[PDB]
Amino acid sequence: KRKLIVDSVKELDSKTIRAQLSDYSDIVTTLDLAPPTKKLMMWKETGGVEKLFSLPAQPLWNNRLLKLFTRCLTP
Amino acid sequence: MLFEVVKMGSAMQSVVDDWIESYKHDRDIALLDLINFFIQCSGCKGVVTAEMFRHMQNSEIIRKMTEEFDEDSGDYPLTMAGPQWKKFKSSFCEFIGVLVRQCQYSIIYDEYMMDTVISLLTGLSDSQVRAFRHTSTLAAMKLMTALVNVALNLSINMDNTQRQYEAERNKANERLELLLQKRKELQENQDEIENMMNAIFKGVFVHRYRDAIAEIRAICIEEIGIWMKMYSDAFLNDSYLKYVGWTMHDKQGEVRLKCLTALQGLYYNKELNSKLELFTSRFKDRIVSMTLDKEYDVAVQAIKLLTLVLQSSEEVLTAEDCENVYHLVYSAHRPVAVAAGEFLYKKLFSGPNANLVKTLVFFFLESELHEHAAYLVDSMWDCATELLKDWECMNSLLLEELTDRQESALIEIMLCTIRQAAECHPPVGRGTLTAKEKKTQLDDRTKITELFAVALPQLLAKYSVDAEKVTNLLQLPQYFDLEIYTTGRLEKHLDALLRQIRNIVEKHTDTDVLEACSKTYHALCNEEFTIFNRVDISRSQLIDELADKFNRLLEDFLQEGEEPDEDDAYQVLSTLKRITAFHNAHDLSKWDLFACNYKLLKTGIENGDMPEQIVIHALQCTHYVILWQLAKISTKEDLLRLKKQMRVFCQICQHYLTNVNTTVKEQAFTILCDILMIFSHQIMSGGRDMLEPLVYTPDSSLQSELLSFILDHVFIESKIEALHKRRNLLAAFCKLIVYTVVEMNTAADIFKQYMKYYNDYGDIIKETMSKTRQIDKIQCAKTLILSLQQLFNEMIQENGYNFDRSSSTFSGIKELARRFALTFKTREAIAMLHKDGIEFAFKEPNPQGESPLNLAFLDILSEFSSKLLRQDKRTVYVYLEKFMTFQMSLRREVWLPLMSYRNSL
Repeated sequence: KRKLIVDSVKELDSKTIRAQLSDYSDIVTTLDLAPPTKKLMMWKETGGVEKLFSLPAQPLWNNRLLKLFTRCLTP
Repeated sequence: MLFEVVKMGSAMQSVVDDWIESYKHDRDIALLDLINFFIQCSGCKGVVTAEMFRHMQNSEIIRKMTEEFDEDSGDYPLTMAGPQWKKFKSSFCEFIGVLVRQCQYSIIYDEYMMDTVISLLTGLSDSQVRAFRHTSTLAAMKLMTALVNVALNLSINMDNTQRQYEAERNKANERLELLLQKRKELQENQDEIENMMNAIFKGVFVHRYRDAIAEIRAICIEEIGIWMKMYSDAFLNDSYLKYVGWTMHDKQGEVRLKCLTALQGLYYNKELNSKLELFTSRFKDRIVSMTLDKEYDVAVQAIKLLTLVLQSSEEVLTAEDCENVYHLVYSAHRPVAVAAGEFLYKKLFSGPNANLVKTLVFFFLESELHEHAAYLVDSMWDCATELLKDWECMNSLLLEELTDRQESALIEIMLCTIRQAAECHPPVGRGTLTAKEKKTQLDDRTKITELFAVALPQLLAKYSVDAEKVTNLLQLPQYFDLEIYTTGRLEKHLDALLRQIRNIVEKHTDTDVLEACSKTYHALCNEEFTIFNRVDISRSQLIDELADKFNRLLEDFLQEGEEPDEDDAYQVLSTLKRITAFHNAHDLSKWDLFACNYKLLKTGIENGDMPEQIVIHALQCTHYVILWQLAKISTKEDLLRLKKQMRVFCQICQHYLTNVNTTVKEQAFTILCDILMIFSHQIMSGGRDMLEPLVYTPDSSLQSELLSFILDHVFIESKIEALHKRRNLLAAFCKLIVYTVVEMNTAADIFKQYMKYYNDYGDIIKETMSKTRQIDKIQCAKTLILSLQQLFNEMIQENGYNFDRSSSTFSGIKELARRFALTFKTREAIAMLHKDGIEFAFKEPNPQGESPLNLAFLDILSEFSSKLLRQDKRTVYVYLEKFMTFQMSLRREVWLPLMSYRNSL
C-alpha cells in the first residue's frame, strides 16, 4: 500500500465555514495572569519541585545560615 | 534539468533567461521541460515525455504521474525540513515570479505558454495527491502575484500613453493614430491578463484557500494579502477582503496568523483607505477577541494590528475594546504584555514627565487585576524606558507639594522601575548581559544610589507611619552600589537612614515591615565596603536596646505578677517579633538569648496557656540561636553546649507538634524538618571532624510523630494560599526521605497518594519516587509494593473480603499499579517486587471454603508482570509454585486472579 499521501476530502464545505463564523469560543480563551501579588510572585519564583527540595522549610535570610542546610543536600 | 538546477544551482534570472532562450528556439521542448519542473518539484520521480505531451490531456498525465510517483515515504519537497529545503522553496518561488516578469512584454501574450502552465497547475491543484495539490497551489499563487505586477505595470503604461494621447489631441494626426493604436493594443493586453488572473483565482484560489490541509489554506491567504498591498486600487475591496474576513475564523493558528499579517500590511507603513476601514469596523469585534486567541503568536499580531488601527482612526474602537487590551499588560506571556503595553502607550501617553508619571499611577490604580506593579512596569519597559527611569521626577512628587492611595502606588511603581533597572532581568515568568547593557546598568545604579542615598532618609521620615509604604521604601538600599556612600562623601545621609530604620523597628510590629528592616540592615552590613564598621555599631546598638527591653519584660511576665493579660502579652510579642526578625539575618549570639527563649517555651508547656504568636516566634527565635552557634564552628566547651541546647529544642518542638493550635503544630513541624536535615548524618560529610559529635537521628517515635502530622495535615479531602503551605510541609518530609534521615518505609503512606492527590501534590510525590529509584532501585520497588498493600487492606476494612473487583475502589488500585510499573539492579528489582506481592497474596489463609485468601492482590500484581522478564519469569513462577498447589492450579472458576497472573508469566 502506497506511502503516498492521498486526501479523500480536499475542501471544507461552505456550511462549516458558516459555522466557523458563528462560534469561535473554542479558539479563544481566558486571560492567563502573571502573579497578581508580591506573595504569589515570590511563590512562583521559589516554587517547583527543584527549588522546594533544595531550600529550608523555614526560610533563611542569611547565606551563612542557608549553607548549613544546603551543605547536606547529596546522599 | 530544471528541478535539479533550482535546488542544486546560480542566479534565478540566469536560468529563466536560459529557459526563455530555449523557448524561442523550440517552444515545445521547452514547455515540456517546464511541465516536468512543476511535477518534479512535488517530489514526483516520474517523467512526462514528448509523446505524452503531444497526445494525453492533463487529467490523464496527472493519473500516469500518480502511478509513477515512485515514493519511499509520504514526504515531498515543501514539507521536508532543513535549510537546503528552505532554500529550495524560495528558489522555486523566485523562479516562477522571475519567469513571468521576464515574459510580460512578449511571450506572455502568445496564446501558448501561459494557458499550458495554468491548465496544468489548475489540474494538479485539483488532485487528491497532496504533494501535487500543495506544490501546484503554491506555484499558482506565486504565478498570480507575478501577474498582479504585470497588470500594475500595464495600468501605469496605459495611463502614460493616455496622457500622451491627450497632449496630442490638443496639438500630428499621424502620431495620434499610433497612440490610439497603442492604447488599443494595451487594452487588449489588460483583458488578456485579467482573464489569466480570473482563471487562476476561480480555478485555484477559490477552492484551495478552503483546503482540508491547513498549510495550503495559509499559502492562499498569504498571497491574497500580498495582492491587496501591492495593487490596492484593484484588489483592496470587499470582494477580496471577505476571504480574509472568513478565514480569521479558521480553526488553526497558522491560518489565523496570516489573516492578521495580511491586514497589518494594509496599514503599515502607509494609509488611508475608506474600503479598508469599513471592513475593519465590520470585523472589529472578532479582532479584539483575538487578543485572547488560544495561540499567543496570534494574540500578539491581533494587538499589533489594533495598534495600527489606532493610528488611522481611534473612531472604530470603544472604551470597552481598549479596556480589554489594557488588561493584557498583566498577561503571563511577555510578547503579549509588551505588545499590549505599546498599545497602552500610544493610547494614553502623549514637570515635563510628571503628568505621564501621574498618568501611570491612575492606570495602575484603575487596574483591579494586579495589586503590585512588577508586571505592569515590565510591559512598559521597552517603550516608556525614559519615563520609567525618571527617578528624580518620581522622587519629587512624593515630597515637595497627592492622595495617600496614589502615594503608595507611586512608591510601588518607583520600586519596580528601580529593581528592574538595578538587576537587569524581567520579573519571574517574564524571562526567557550584552556589552552596552551592563553600561546602562552601571549608569542606572549610580543614578539610583546618588539620588536615593539622600532622598530615602527623607522618604522614610515622611511615610514612616505607613507599613505598606515603608516595606517598599526599605527594599531600596539592596539596589545600591554602596561604594558611593564613601567616595561620594555621603556618610551624613547614611547615618540618617540608620536612624529612620531604627525608629521604624521600634514603632512597628507588622511582620513584613520588620523583615524589611532586618533584610536591609543586612545589605548595609556588607564587610567588603568601608561602610561596614559604621553600620555594625548601629546594629550592635539597636539590639542592645531590644535585648535589654526583652529581659525586663520577661521578668514581670513569668512570675504571678498580673495577670499576665492580653495586654502584657502583646508587649512581649511585639518586642519578641523585632528580635526574631533580626536574629534570622544577623548573628546575635553575643546576646545569649537561648536562655530567655527557652524560659519562654518551657514555661508555655507547663502553664498550657501561651498565646500562639509568642510560641511561634520563640520557636523561630531559638531555631536561629541554635543555627547561628552551629555557623561558628574549636572550641569544644562551646561544642558540647550546642548539642545540649539542640537535643532539648528538638524535644520542645516535639511537644508542640501535638499542640492543639494548628498554625503552631505547623510551625513546630517545619523547624523540626529543618534541624533534622541540618544535624543529619550529612553534617560531618563535608570534610568535618568536629561535626560527628552533633549528629542527630530521630527516635522511631518521632519518625512516626512526623508522619502522623503529614497524614492529618497534608492529606484531607484564598485556597491557593492553603495549598502552598501544605506542599511546603510535604517537601519538608520528603527531603528527610530522599536523604534518608527517615526510613524509606515511611514513604509507603505517601506513594499511595500519588494519584488521589495528583494535581495538588503529583510532582512532589513523583520526585520522591525518582530520588529513591536513583538512590536504591531495590527498596524503592519494595516500599512501592507496600503502598499497594496498604491501599488493599484499607479496602478490606471498609467493605470486607467480597471486594467486587469491578468496583471503583479496586479498579483504582490497579490503575495506580500500572503507573508504578512504568517506573522500571535494572531487573533484580521487578524480581523483588513480584516476590513480595506473592508473599503478601498468600499471607493469611482461609478457614472455610476452601482451606483464598488475600488472593485478589495478584490482579494488581499482574500489572507488573508486563515489564519483566522471560528468564526471570521462570524464576517468579518457581517462587509462585512454592505457595500454590496442584488442586489450586487445576480448578478454574473467583480463583481468576491467580490464573490471570499465570497467563502473563
